[PDB]
Amino acid sequence: NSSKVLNPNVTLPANNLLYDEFFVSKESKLIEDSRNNKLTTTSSTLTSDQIVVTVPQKTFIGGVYNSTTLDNLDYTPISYPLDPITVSYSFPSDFIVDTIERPSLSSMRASVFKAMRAANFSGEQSLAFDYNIKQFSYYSELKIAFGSNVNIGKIFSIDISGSNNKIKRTTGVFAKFTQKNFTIDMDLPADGNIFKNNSDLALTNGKNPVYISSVTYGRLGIISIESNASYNEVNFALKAALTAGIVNGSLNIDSNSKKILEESDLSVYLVGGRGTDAVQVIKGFAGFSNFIVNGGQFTPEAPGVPIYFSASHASDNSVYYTTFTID
Ligand SMILES: [Ca+2]
Ligand code: NA
Repeated sequence: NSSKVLNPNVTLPANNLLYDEFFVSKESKLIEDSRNNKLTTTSSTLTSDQIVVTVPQKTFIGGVYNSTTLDNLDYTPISYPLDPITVSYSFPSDFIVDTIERPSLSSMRASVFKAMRAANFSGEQSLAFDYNIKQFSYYSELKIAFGSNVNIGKIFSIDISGSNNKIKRTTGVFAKFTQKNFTIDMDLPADGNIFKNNSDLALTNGKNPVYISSVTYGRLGIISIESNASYNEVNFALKAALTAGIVNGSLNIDSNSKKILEESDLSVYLVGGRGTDAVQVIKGFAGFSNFIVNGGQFTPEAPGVPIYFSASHASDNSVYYTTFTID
């Protein structure tokens, strides 16, 4: 009859939307190999189809939400029954397929455990973090790292309304850094309509339904640094932390870089920290260091958590995205 999609366009007060620098780890490269074997990206316009997890209990493959309710963390569900889904797990060294009869958080967890147990693993996990680094001046620019128009002030419990959106120190740097275990991808619906009773699609008119069609597991951080050191000094120090050796539980970072980060105003949004399924926001280098140091091997019992996801429109199965623009 007709397919309507709503894909947000968000203007940011940045001069550039693309990361200044980035590093891709072997494991993340190999996962994409497995995905492929089996977008506008300019400084002034950037399409984002990856959304960092903000509501862990609702972020499971096959979940269906009103797309206009994601940015404020409401995630209003659309609860009509779904057809069973077919999902593929792309690992660094394997590709595993499963069927989930009734998409739910518990069903995803059970499927993940089964896939982790079945998967072939080759060589040793390197534990290197991927990282993506960008200078910033306004806290709203961190929406880039989250991949969507989230409320940065509420996530980080900071007042950035009005003139407080601007950093107070000389230099601002943020980064997104990840250790990826695997990516789950949902097959397109067999009959073109995710709903078990296809006529329920028409009942979702006006509810802007999107379904979670890809979920990546691992651990993730988004760090914000405000410092009176220079961009090059902060950026070097940040990379030194992210790439430092870990010896008997100690981050073997050079002393000057540690001092820069300790002296800075440093917050990290963490998904997949040890012990918790919740997201955490920490302040200070010590908590950042602890997260890096304890980022260990993935196992079936400790597979990480959902760290980011993609969604698709139920009307036509196209990918849901945010377009970021400058000015
Ligand atoms: Ca159907
Ligand atoms: Na390094």
